[PDB]
Amino acid sequence: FKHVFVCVQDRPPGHPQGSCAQRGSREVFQAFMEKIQTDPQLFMTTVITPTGCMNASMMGPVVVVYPDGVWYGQVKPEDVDEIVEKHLKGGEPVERLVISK
Amino acid sequence: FKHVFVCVQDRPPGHPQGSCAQRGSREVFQAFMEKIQTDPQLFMTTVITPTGCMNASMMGPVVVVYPDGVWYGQVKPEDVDEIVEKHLKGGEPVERLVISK
Ligand code: FES
Ligand code: FES
Repeated sequence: FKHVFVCVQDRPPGHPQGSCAQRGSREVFQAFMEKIQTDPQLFMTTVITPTGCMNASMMGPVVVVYPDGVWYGQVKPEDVDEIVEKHLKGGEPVERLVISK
Repeated sequence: FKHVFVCVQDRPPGHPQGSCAQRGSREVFQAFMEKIQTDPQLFMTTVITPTGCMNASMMGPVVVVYPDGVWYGQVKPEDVDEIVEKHLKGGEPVERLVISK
């Protein structure tokens, strides 16, 4: 079982740190949701949860995978397939996007 | 390090499963936030994150603690202190409220 948390927080335009939604994170969340179901293997072992700010906004979109404890930053919708394949199915975090383990 | 996720999802009244917010979970979230921000031994090591539905709504309010992977249900605001003391600090999940590990 893996639990994927995607920050979907939006902020008003003057917020210094911006927001993950402004940086494309709702499209990230959507891309995870489109995968996790059109894939039987993902669907029965993976949960995708939208969240408010996880306090790393300037490095967003922020995606966290538990129980592994892998924090990703700068995630694009185009990166969701690699995270699904390599990490959620393969067990190997996508090193280039990691901001914390 | 502990990461607490509190479902704060609301739903319209016809939704069969209801919602964590209708079951008091925004007050649960607020209680966790107040506690962590005012406890010198948690404020540097604990994150409290609000979420959308985590697919256990009839057991709400749903609270999940990672990386432990402890799922709580039926959490009242009045139970937050016990979870903070016994689990977040003490390392012993509040057995009575656990719905999954
Ligand atoms: S808005 Fe996403 S981590 Fe702050
Ligand atoms: S509304 Fe909270 S788990 Fe579904």
